[PDB]
This record gives sequence, C-alpha cells and structure tokens, in this order.
Amino acid sequence: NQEDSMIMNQSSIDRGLFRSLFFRSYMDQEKKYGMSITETFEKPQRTNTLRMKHGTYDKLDDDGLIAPGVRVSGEDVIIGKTTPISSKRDASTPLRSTENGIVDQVLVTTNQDGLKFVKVRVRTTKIPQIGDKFASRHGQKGTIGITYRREDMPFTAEGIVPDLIINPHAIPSRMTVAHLIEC
Amino acid sequence: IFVYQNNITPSAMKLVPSIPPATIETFNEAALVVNITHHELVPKHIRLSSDEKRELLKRYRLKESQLPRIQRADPVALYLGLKRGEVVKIIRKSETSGRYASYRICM
Amino acid sequence: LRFGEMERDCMIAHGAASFLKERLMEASDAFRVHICGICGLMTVIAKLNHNQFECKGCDNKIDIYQIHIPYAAKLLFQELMAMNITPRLYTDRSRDF
Amino acid sequence: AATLQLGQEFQLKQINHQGEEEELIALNLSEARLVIKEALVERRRAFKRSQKKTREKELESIDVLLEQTTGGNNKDLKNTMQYLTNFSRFRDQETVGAVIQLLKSTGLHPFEVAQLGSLACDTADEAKTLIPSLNNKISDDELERILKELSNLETLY
Amino acid sequence: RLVKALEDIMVHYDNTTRNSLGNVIQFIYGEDGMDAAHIEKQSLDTIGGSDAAFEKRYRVDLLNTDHTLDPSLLESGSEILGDLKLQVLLDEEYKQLVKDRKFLREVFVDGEANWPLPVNIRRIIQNAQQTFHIDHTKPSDLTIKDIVLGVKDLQENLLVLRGKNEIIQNAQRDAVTLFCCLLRSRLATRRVLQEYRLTKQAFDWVLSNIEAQFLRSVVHPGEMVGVLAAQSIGEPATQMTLNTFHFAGVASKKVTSGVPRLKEILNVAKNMKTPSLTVY
Amino acid sequence: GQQYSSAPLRTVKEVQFGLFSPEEVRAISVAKIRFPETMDETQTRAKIGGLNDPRLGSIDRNLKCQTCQEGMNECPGHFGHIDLAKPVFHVGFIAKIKKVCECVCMHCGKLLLDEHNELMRQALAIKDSKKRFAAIWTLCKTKMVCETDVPSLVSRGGCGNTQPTIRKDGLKLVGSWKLRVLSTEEILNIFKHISVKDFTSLGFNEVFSRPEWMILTCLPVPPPPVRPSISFNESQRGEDDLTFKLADILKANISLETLEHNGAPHHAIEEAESLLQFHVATYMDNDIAGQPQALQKSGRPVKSIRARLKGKEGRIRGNLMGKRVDFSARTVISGDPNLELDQVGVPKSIAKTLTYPEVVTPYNIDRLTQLVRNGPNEHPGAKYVIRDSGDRIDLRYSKRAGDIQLQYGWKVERHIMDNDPVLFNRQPSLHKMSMMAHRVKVIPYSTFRLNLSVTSPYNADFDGDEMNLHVPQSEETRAELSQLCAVPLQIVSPQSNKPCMGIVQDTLCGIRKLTLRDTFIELDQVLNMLYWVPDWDGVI
Amino acid sequence: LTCPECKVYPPKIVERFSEGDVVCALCGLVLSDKLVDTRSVMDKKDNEVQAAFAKITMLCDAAELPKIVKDCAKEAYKLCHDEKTLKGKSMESIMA
Amino acid sequence: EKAIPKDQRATTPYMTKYERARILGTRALQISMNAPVFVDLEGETDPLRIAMKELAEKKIPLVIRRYLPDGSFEDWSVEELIVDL
Amino acid sequence: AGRAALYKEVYNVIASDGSYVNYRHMALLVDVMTTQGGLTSVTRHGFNRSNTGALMRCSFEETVEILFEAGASAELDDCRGVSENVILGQMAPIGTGAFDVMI
Amino acid sequence: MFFIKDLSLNITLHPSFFGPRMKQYLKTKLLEEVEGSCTGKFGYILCVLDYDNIDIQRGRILPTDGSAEFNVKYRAVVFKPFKGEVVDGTVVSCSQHGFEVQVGPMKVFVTKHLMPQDLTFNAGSNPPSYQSSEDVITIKSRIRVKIEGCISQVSSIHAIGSIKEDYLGAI
RNA sequence: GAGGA
Ligand SMILES: [Mg+2]
Ligand SMILES: [Zn+2]
Ligand SMILES: [Zn+2]
Ligand SMILES: [Zn+2]
Repeated sequence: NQEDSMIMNQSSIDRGLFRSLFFRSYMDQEKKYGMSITETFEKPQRTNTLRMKHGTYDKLDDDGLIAPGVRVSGEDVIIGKTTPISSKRDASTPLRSTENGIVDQVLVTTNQDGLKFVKVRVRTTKIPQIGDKFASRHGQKGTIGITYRREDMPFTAEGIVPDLIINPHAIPSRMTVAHLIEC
Repeated sequence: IFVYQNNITPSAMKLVPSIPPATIETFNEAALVVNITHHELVPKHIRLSSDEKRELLKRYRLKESQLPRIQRADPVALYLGLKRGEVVKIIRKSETSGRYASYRICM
Repeated sequence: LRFGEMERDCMIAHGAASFLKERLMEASDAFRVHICGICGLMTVIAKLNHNQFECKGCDNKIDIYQIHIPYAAKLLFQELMAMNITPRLYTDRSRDF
Repeated sequence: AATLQLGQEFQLKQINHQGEEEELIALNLSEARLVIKEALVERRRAFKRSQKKTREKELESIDVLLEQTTGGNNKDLKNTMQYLTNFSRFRDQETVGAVIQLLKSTGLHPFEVAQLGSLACDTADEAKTLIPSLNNKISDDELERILKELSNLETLY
Repeated sequence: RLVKALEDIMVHYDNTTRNSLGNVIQFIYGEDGMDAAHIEKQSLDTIGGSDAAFEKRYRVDLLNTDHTLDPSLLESGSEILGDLKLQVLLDEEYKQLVKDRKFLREVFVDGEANWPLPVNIRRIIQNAQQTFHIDHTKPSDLTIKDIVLGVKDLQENLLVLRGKNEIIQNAQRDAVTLFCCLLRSRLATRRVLQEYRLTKQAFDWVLSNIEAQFLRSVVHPGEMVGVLAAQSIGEPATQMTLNTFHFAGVASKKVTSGVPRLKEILNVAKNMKTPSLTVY
Repeated sequence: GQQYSSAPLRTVKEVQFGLFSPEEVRAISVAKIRFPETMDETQTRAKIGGLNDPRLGSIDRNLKCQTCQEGMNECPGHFGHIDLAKPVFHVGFIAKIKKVCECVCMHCGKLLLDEHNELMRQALAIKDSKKRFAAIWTLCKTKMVCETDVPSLVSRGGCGNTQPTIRKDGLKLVGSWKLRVLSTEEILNIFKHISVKDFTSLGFNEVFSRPEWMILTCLPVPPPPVRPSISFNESQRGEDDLTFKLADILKANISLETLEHNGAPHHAIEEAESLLQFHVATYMDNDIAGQPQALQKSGRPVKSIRARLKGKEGRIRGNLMGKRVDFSARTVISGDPNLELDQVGVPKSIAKTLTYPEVVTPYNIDRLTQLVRNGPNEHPGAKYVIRDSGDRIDLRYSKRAGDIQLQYGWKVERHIMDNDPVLFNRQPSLHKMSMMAHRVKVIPYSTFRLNLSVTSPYNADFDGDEMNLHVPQSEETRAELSQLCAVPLQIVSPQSNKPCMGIVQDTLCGIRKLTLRDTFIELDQVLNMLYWVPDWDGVI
Repeated sequence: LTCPECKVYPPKIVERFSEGDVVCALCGLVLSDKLVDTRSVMDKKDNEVQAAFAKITMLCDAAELPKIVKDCAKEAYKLCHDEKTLKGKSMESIMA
Repeated sequence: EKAIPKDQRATTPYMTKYERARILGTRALQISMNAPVFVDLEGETDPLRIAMKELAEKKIPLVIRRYLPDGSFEDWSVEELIVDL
Repeated sequence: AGRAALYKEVYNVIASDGSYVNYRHMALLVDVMTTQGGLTSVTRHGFNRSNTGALMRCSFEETVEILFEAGASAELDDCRGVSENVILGQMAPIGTGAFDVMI
Repeated sequence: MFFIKDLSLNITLHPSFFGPRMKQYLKTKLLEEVEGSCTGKFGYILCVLDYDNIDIQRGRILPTDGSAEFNVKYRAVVFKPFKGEVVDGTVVSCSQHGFEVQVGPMKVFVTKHLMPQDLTFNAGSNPPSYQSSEDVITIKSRIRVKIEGCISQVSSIHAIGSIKEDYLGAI
C-alpha cells in the first residue's frame, strides 16, 4: 500500500462498500436521409443481408429491440436496424465489446420530425476492484492495490478492523493535517 | 603589422590586399592594450605546420571540412594571424583528463 | 498505443536499433513498393505475377528495385510529388566520381 | 541495333571480375559449340572429381550425357546446341584459331569479326546486305578474300 | 530541442565523437574515453595538504635517517638502507609525484581533491586485503623495484586508443594523464608498505584488477552519446520545479537562473535579462 | 501477405530532391484529368474516366487498376496529371521567384551584376548555395540597368536596360520602373533564357531544379490513396478535402480555357486567371498570410497539403517520427513487494491477447503442439499457426484445432508467457531509464504490477498512473531487450554516475528501524525472516 | 474472395474486424490481413436546381416542414428538373 | 582499399555490448531456424540460451563488418574478440 | 574562451538547484554549440539550418519550407543520419546497427 | 548473339544450409539458377565457365531473416538478340499472320506484314506453311531470319523477325 | 465538451 494507495477490506466490500450502479444509454433512429433509403428496425436474417455483425442477434425481438431485463454482454446487438440497397444490409448497434449488463429500460418514440427513434439504457453494477481509484476529501488520490479478507487485516482489541489502510508516507510530504484532524 | 590608434580611412583599407604574397595586418591600438591570450579562459593555441596537418588529417581520416572550425576574424586567430586553411592545435586543461588537445581549422 | 518520438529517442539511447526498426515497420505499417532505378520514383508499374515492371517515363523495364518502407513514408513522398517536389530515392551511394 | 549500337553491358571495356579494363568479347557460331562442350568437359570433370571425394550425333548424344552432368532442365541450352550444329561450321579449334588470327589481322572490331565467323556467305555484297557493319571497313575485295578462305575452311563435319 | 540538436552524435570506433556527416565533435568522448556509468568520485591525495605533510606521506630515503622507512615492514628491509641502485628510483618517482602536485594544483585551481574518475582504487585495495587477510605483523615480501616497475608497466597497459603513431600515442598519453596521476598518488611505495602492506602476490592481483577494470570502463563504440547527453541535461531541468528565480532573499543578486536562464542560454540571446560583469 | 516479386530488394541510401519537369510530369501520368465529375458517370456509382481513376488506383476492392491492378492494398496508386491553361506560381517558391527576378536581366536574362565586379568575384567562389545566392541577391538587389559594357572599359552582352523594382502582392509581382503587374508567362520565358550555368552560379541545379520549374504549367494529380474517399454513410461517400480543392482548380482551369477560345473580354481573363492562381496557391497551402482562407462549404477551411505535414501530427512528427503500433497494452500500475526487481505482473487477460511468434524447431515442437492444442482461450495457448509461405490459421475456427501437425519452420503465435522480455515505458519519457525491459509474470487482476524500487526511474506513483508495455516480435529484438535494456543493467545511470534506483519509502523507513541498535529479534521470528530470503544458505 | 483450401463457391467467411482479418470460417485460414476501418455556379446546370433549392428551402422554413419533407421535395424536383411535359409552368407550380 | 590488413587493426580487441547483443540475437535467430549447432546442448532449448553457450566457448562463426567513419573497416571474428563484458 | 564560459554558465544553471550532472554531458553539448566557430544556438534558425540532412532538419521545425529549400537546391540527402533511417524504416547505423563479426 | 560474359550474382542462402559445406550448396544454386535462364539485360545465360575459380568472397547476414547474402562473381556465356541482325532458324508452330522461327534457344516470330507479298499463307496445308513465289516455307524449313525487334523484358526476351528483305526466307 | 495524472 505504499507510494500511494492502498489496501481495502475485501470482506467489507462484499458487505456492499463503495458499490455503485452504472447506466449507459444507446440512442438510435430510423433513416436520416434517402427518400427510399429508409432504415428499419427489425431482426435481420440471411435475406441477402450481407452485413451481419457476427455478434448475436438472438436476443432481440422482431422489432429489433431487446425487452428490458434481458442480460446482455460482449457485442450482442441491441438494436436491429437494416438499410435498403436501393438486398438490405445490416446497420445494427451492438453494445460495447468490453462491457455487459442488463437492459434496463427501452424507450421508443418518434423524433421531432416524425422519425421513429429509440433509446436504450443498460444497467451495470461496478464493484471496487484492484485498480479502481479513490480519494479522500483533501488531495490523496489513490487506487486499490490489494484486498484482504477480514481476518488478515489488523484488528484492534474491540474487534474493529479497518476497511482501508493508507500508508503514512503520504502525510508529511503533503502536510494534509486536515486529513488527520477530520479523522 | 600596422598599429593604428584611432581608425583607418576605408580607402586605405582598400589597399590592404595590395601586395601579394606578403600580407599586412591592422590592429587598433586599444585592442592591444591587454593581451587576451593571458586570460584564464584562453587555452594555449598552437599553429601547426602543413605536414603536421597532413599527418593529422590522415590519422583521423578526415577531410578538411570535418574539423571544428574557427572564424578567421576570431581574436586569437588574429593574434596568431592565421590564414584561411591553417589548422591550430588547442591544448586545454580538462577536468576529466587533465590535458586535452583539440584542433580547429581556420575557416 | 503510440510509440511517440520521445520513445524513439529513449530506444535510441539504448542503442536498440533492431527493435526500433521492428517497431516502426512490422509493428505498424511496413509497405513494399517498387522503384525506378533511373527516375528514382515510385512509378514502376509492377505488373506483378508477370514480372513486368516498365517504368515508362524513363521507359525502363529492367533496372528496377523493390524496397520496404513505412506506408506513411510512401504517402509522404506522394504528397511531396503532388506538391511538385521530387524525392528521388536511389539505392546506392551516388559515387560516380 | 545491328549497326554497332550496343548497350552499356556490351561496351568494349568488359571489366573482368578482377576489376580491370578488357576488350569486349563476343562469340559467333565458330566458337560457341566448341567452347560449350569444352566447358561441359570441365563440368563433368569436377562432377566425377568431387564425386570420388559426324558432328550431329557428337552434339546430341553428348548433350544428353552432359544433361546427366548438368541439371538437365536446360534443354533450351540443348536447343542452342542444335542451332549450333545446324549452323556452326568449324571444327579442329586450330582451324577457327587461324581464322581468328586472320580476323585480328583485319583490324576489325570484335563484333564484326564475330559477324564474319557466324555468317557463311559468298560475296562482299551478300555480307553488306546482311552486315551493314561490314560494307567498307576493309576493301570489299578483301571481304571476298576472307569469305573464300572460309569457304576453303567451310567443310561440313 | 536538445534531443534534436544532438540527435545523432555517436562514438565511432576511433573513440571520436562525430555527427552524422562525420564532422568531429570531440576527439575522444568526454575527453577521457571513459563511459559515464563507470565513474566515481575518488580523491587525489597529492594535491591537497601541507607540503610537509605530503612529503612525510610519500618521501622515502634509504640513506638519510628521517624519511627512512623502518625495515620491519619489508623482508629485505635491512640491507636496503644505504643502497643506491634503488635510492635513485625513489628519487625519480618522488620527483614524479611532486611534478604531479604542481600539475594538479594548476589544473584544479582551488584544490578540490575529489573528482569523479574511473576505477575505484580503494575498493580494490581492501578487496585485496581481505582476499589475503594480510596480517600486519609479518614483514612484506615485496621489494622496491617490483613496486615501482609494476606501476610503470601498469601505466603502459591502460590503453584507450590503439594506434601506432605518435599522434595517437600523444592522444593516449593525454587521455590517461589524470587517472595516472591518481594511480601514482595511491600506489606510492611508502604508502603501500606503510599502510596497505600488501604481499607481493596481493600486489600483483591488485595490478591485474586495476588494469582489467580500467579496460572494462571505456566507452563502447557505437554508443549514442548524443541523445544520452540531451536527456541527461533536459531531465534535471524538468526537476527544477521552483524554476524562475529564488533571489527574493537577496535582491543584490536578482540574477536569472533555472529554466528561464537556461532557455535564455540555449537560444543564444543578445539581450540577457541581467548582464553582469564580475571584476577581481 | 504481399506476393512474391522478382525485383531485387534493396535499401535506399540517397534521397535526391528536386523539382518536377512538366515534361516529366506528362511522362509519368497515366491519365489526363479533364472533368471534375468525380465518379458517378451521371448515374451508376461506378466511376468516370474523368477524375478519380481513369485507371489510376483501385478504390472499391476490385483489382482493376490500370493493368497493374494489384488488388487494392498493393497498388501504390499511380499518378495522373492536369494541364494548366495559363502558368501560375508555386506558392512555396514565390519569395524565391521575387528574389531571383531581382537578379537577372528582364530581357536578356543574364545576371544583373556580373562578373568582374570584385564582390561578385567573391560571391561566385563561396560555397553554401544558399549563402552564395544570399550574397548575390544582396548585390543585385540594387542594380537597375542591364549594364551594357564594363569598366577596365570592357564589353559584355549587357543589353543595357532599366529593370523595375519588383514587389509582391497577393500572389502577384508588381514592378515599377524609374506601375505594371508582372505577368507569369513573361517571367517563365525570362527564366527559360537564364543559362545552363548562372542559375547554378546562384544555386539551382541543371538536372533537377531549373528555375522555370518553379512555376507550374502541368499539374500532377495525386492518386486516390493520397485522398481516399470516406464512406461515412453507406450510400454516398464523402470525398476527401483535397478532391474538392482539385475540383475547384479544374473548374477554374476549364473556365479559363473557355474564356480564351470563346472570345476574350480582355479583362475577365485576369479575373479568372487570378482565381486559378489563388486556387492552386491555397491548395498547396491554405495558410497564406494576408489572405482569405479557402473555405469548404462548412466554414472549416480546406486542409491543404502543406497543413497535412505541418509539425506536431503532420505526416512527419505524427506518422513517421512516431506512430501507433501493434502488440502493446496499457493499464494502471500497482506496486508490489513480491515481484523481482525486473519482473512485471502482466494481468492474465492481457497475456491472453498479446502474442509472440515462435518458430517450430525440434527443441520445442512437442511443447508448441501442446500449446496449439490448448487453443486461444485457456491461457498457455496460442492463437495462430503460420505455416510457411505465410498463411496464418486462426485457431478459433479450426474444428480440427488439436489435429494439425506443426512443420519445422512454421510459426506459432503463443500467448505471452513468463520471462518473455517485454518493454515498459511511462510517458513522458525523458530517460533511457523510462523504458526498460522486464520479465513477465502472469497474474490475475488487471493492473500491471511491478516492483517498488523501479518507481523512481519511471518516475511513477500508483495514484492512477498507467504505463504501456511493448512485446518484441522476433528473436534478436528480444535478445536486444534482454541484453541492453533489461532493468538491472540500468541500475547505475550514466546521467550522474550514481545508481538511479534504491530502496524506497516503506522499506526505507522500516530498514532503519529494524537496524537500530535497540532492536532485537526473538528466535521464531528470526527463523521466519531467514526463510524469507530466497538465497539463505540454510545456516542459522 | 474464396478459400483456396475449403473451396465452397458461396464462401462461408467471417470478418474478425476486431483483429482486422477475414477468415474462412470453415478451415480457419485468414484471407485478408489489414482491415481498413472507416467508421469516422453557371458552369453546372445546378444553377436553376439551386435556385429551386433556395426557394424550396425558404418555403420549407415558412411551412415549418420537416427536413425529410424538404429532402423529398428537393429529390422530386431533381427527378423532373427538366421535361417537355413540364414545359416551363412558371417554376413555381413545380415547386408547389 | 577498402578493407584493412589483419594487422594494423587499431580498434579495440574487446567486444562491445552492442556487438554482443546483436551477435546473440543473430545466432539465436539462426538456431531457431534449424541452423546447425556447434556445441552439445544439455537440454538447452531456448535459442538465446544456446547462443549464449556457443559464444561462451567461442563457436560462432558470424558475419557483419566494422566501420571507421571514412568507410573503411576492419574484420574481427568472435574468436579474436575478448568477451570481457 | 567563449566555449569555456558557456560551459561555466550551463554548469552554474544546473548546479544551482543543487542537482548534479556528469561533466561529459555538458561538455558535449557545449562543444556542439561551438564547432562552427561561432555560438550556434539550438533554435530552428540556429543549428537546424546547418547543412545536415534535409529530412533530419525537416522533422524539427518548419518542415515544409525546409523541404522546399531542399527541393529547390536539388539537395542530396544521404540517409546516413538517424532520422532519415527512421523515416525509411531501415536499421539506423546505431548501437546494434553499426558493426562486425564477419564469418 | 553469343558473348562470353562475367556476371555477378547475389545469392541468398537460408540459414539451415550453414554447414561446413556451404559452398557446395552455393555453387549448386548458382548453376541451378543461372545456366539457361533469361534476362532482360544479358539474354539467355547459356553456360558458365571456370566452375572452380568463382569469386564467392563473403556473406552478409540480413538484419532479419538471418539468411546470409552472398555476392558471387562468375564468368559465363550468354545469347542476346539485337535489332537488324541476321540469323538462321526453324519454325515451331504456325500463325495466321506469320510463323514463329525457333532461332536456337529462343523462338523468333515473323509477322504477316513482315514477309514479302508473294509469301502467302496457306491455312489448308498441314502444317499450315507460308508459300512464296519460289519457296514454300514449312515448320522444319531453314529460314534466314533477320531480327527486327527485341523485347528487353526481364526474364523474357521476344524477338521480331522478318523475311521481307533479300537473302531471307529459306537459307 | 469531457477530461485522469
Ligand atoms: Mg501519479
Ligand atoms: Zn523511372
Ligand atoms: Zn539583358
Ligand atoms: Zn477454408
């Protein structure tokens, strides 16, 4: 835990410490342009579609949408939008290859101008990990850097055990007395 | 060696290159009131003869253009009176070796 | 990620020439292009798989080379040509004297 | 073209691999087959050395033998050998050596001396129609002189 | 900027530093041929101190009583007293040392005895001592000639350049001058016998090692000292966090320093902020 | 990979620069561009034999690039050319044009000041073609007449004649005698009659840079790859900025030809001429001072060529002196006191991605077979088999994944494994020390973890810093690393000839306390401490 | 674009764009190696077209019409833009 | 012209770290390419390890060439080079 | 004397903060600044308009104009410097890349 | 036309062949790829003389690929066409607009416009030959061929022969 | 925009 930060109690994390929710919204709409070029929402197939995203179209329904509450991941398509060639090629919207989560709420509406258009929100829980960054209220940026189970942490006679150990070398150089005083 | 105390009629300056092969050099008297070469910062410069120059150029396998240079107008160049092309050897006290010798060609 | 120029210098000060070259070519954008031995430009019309090369403009068909360069370099040269400067590339020390 | 207009690779100064100037060397159908087989002799000579530790038939029957000696895929070399035998008309190398000594006496550029040996004609005019190089460099009478001397040596083997 | 300027200055196999066009920048890298990683401060023990102290430390006299060394430390200590074939040698090398004293005192004007140098003698000394657990009661098995000639031959063997012509030879001589001064200071006969008291065999080990390490410490041709120097100058400049000038304490010297002054230097600027002119 | 070629493979050793003969340009081009219609032959979004590949570079994943056809991805793109109605300046050189014209007869074209003048006699002898030209122009900047004949009086072909005081406006040169705008074509001819010698005697070169080449008459058209067409929507493809600029130059040139053969209202001609000149100018440089900027239908000016190269992410500094490379990764770092000084804890998932190509020898063939058995997921596995002739095989799609048998000389792209050297830097990098080599230790938990003493060289702290890691791809690359750039080699820095690493905060603080005189250690703890030393001989 | 090894006339291939390759999903051979990502007035007879465009645009503004309607009308005008069956018609009738 | 006689080689008898590095690199590269090996491996498998061994007993017969600034050169071969390092 | 003073100045600057840099580095820098016989700055219009390689000079500053002067003077750049070899992506004659074993 | 020539070749030797007997494979490849090959610069390289004394001086290891690069100088004999030259020959196959005369190692074609008018083409004949007022010129016929054009393409030389002139057609 | 450091 030296050279800043620090050790965080693993068990205490399990209790729920510093957990958080993450919501991300994907937007998409029908064709912007093209009198006949008219992008449509639906579940594509091999109907000379020739631009399958190689992800996984199985999730969504016929309207090219995933019902909220479905778990997604990887690059599963969430919006099935296809474009005429004027057979029709795929212009879907997979979610970010890195992340995964639950479709939280899917909103369908028409644009200002009358274009049907869709917003999707994905929910995800983020638990503190080895590298995530934390900070006191003064200046001490810091990231985790190992987690110990409860017993391994030092414990005082009353049985209390810290959930965060920061190295003393932080203090004198910076002179954040207020940190100590607040504690 | 011409020592003038105030200045030269630049017309007279025109007559400096009058008479090859010999050469004439001018010095304002003021510039001679103190010998620069005695200064701490000026290392011993030694003009070296032509055969020496060939020897050098050969040992290091140089062409003339690859030497470090020195302006013909440079004060110690004048003090020695070099000619465009003479190579001077510079001996300086070096804190890493004590003695270090370097050469500059008189551009 | 970017192998910035200051990285280039560090890798030089180590003297690791081979690694530097590897980074700058095989890691990113090695490109092979043919070259007129006369005109010194990239104009060779390498009808490859027929071994027909024919830098016309010099009308050469025999004295021709292939080299390997960063694609971005080839691009740079084409841009120089488009700006009317010719960067002739000669594969031997021009010592005719 | 055929008027003594040859490229850099075929200038007079044919620098040998020892790095010095030398005269351009060309070969007609008076030395080609008689040097190729000779070189093949050396080839087979080493071929069996390091292994230890009319003219028509003499052409092809030994062509197959050196095809064994060589890599054998050079059957186009065999085509050249055939072309030689069909149109190379000297033997007993001293024959052509006297010929070449005479042509050295001719003061002719080696291209022209090869032109003479390669071609088998009758008059100076036939040569001038085939060799615009050889029209006036010597007296046309001397052309016919040496053409007739060749015809004296022009014996099929 | 610095990097760009010195981008391509390499040490070539003649141990001379040239840019890309081959122009010579220094005739030997850093005027010594020595690689930077193999330096360390060492002290020259002749330059400093009183004259009498110096003499007492180094003087040895086989004929007079005063600086005569006690025979005990030397196996042959008895009969040596009064000899000449060796007394001459002692005189010679002592003259050598005094010449060095004068020389250094004119090189380093103040008398700064410590200077980064190649091979650390002192460590080699003590390594020898331990490696032979030199008991400080037995007379030494050495003699004088072995000592002095050993050091001389050693000096012969500290090659930096390997030419065969007096230009190169003078270059070598100069390149290794200062280090040899150190050497002679440190291995002076009196000092060896008195303090270091090595055996003969220890002594030879020492010599071998010194030569070996010296040769080990010479810059390697092909080394990109240009970029090296560029960085080694720039990086500390970045480490000047308090950069501009701290002469609030003395306005008598509100004289530029740090990054502004450096930047002023590099672009040679005719208008210094504070052109000063000290006079003695 | 790229096909075989029989051409010799070489390495450039000299770059000869120089300007472009319009004759050469024509000799080079493979098509004359005529219509700024880009590709749609009014329909059918194939492409016109007009601009944009009248066979000068395949764009749509079909070979057919003018009988070379090369596929894409192999064609260098072959140039094309455009003929200018009226010659124009070349923005870059305008100042040099003015400087030159101030030094030559406006009719005879001979140098104004020449030669027996002694200052001239000096300037001729001086080298530094730049400085020589500087001296000459310094001289003839004042000359005004064409100096019929010379003093002892001597005679030279001076067609004595007063020559104006040139001066620059916009993209034009004005010149007063004792007034008129100096046209292009005049100056063109003037140059054409300079000499074969004197322009050299003022800097130029005979074979590569004759001054008249400083004004363009024919124009080269960089092939598509220099200006590729982004298809940022899927029915239409936004054309490259330069292509618009080219359309504009072509439009104006067409117009000028029209205005010439179809009757010449004598001074709309200039109105179009200056237009064309301006177009070319801003095309090669959109940042001419004291000018409009050629905007493009959006307010954003046009990205001229010159700005494609201007420093700091031009071509040079951004794509050549440094680029973005494969086989690398980047993450947050985290200290760790159980890592050997030179180790680095690359997290497992990364190592599942970076690869290193081994070569199948008898020494490893079994082991490599095991790896390729493992496929690309379970960690100590591989991702690609490169049979000879360079035909990679992805393992994710070989149903016979374990089946194939490696042939000596094939390559396997194994995952990273332990002790493979990798490089490690933390930008900004002001040090050879900032990049060093390390042995890999593969661990869970996505950060990079690394020993603690190594922080000072990298000048990093684990307050969220990140560092990149580079994987050498070949034998001598990694040999180079482990023999030159490995950490322990760097302990002593040449910068100050003192070690650049050392013991740091927690350990540094403790080791003092431990080593105080008051400290004493009971038995059991002593035993444990001993056992912690890996090299402890086993003696108490 | 075909697999030399597997050789099925309709080639079942996959594009591993993340690796930037194209693969014979049958045999696993890679086909193409570097995948170029792409994801981010009188001389032209469009003089009358642009006059129509400008008038159409100002009319669309006045009507508050959607950009899609504006584009559809512009496209329809471009589709006719000239005809004997048009034959003039005041250039405002066609706009409307 | 252009080489140099074997005597009057004035460069250093030792081997520079860059030489050692490139040598090992090259030799390892070759070994990986099933080049012959001139020493008895003792289960050595890592080509760099092997090359280090070969070099250790001076069995690497290798080609590149030194270079004075002018353009001349000397040729040493790993036998004659003292591998102090 | 100019060179010696220059070194003194630089050294003063650097040792001012108290940090120390080995001698040879400062010496080398100073010497580069004084080969041409005069104090050549390290700015673009200083060293960078020496006569070194065109490309090498073009990568520092004023890229395109450098290229223009070069293409006019028909300048010959010989790809011996580092930066050129970088641009060509060839092994620079550096460190690992400059030397000898031959067979 | 035949010439004795001294040629230089650069041969790449893959590392596996680095035995004590490298020169074996070296000379081997030299013969395997030089004798009987076509160059746009020297013509078909017929045979190599002095198989023993070949300058094989010194290898270079390419910085990667570890394969040694050898610069072999060797002396051999080549056959080179030239424009306007007069040769013998024999046809191989027929063409509707001329016939291809095999001039030894190479085949020289003579085109329809390249022949005298009286030399007409008979397609019915087997093999379809070319019939003059005095000569019926067939596959095995001996034609005095004059070399009009030559293609200098690397690895492939093509020659244009014509019998329109005198002393041509049958030899 | 963002922006960490
Ligand atoms: Mg930080
Ligand atoms: Zn060309
Ligand atoms: Zn005039
Ligand atoms: Zn397949």
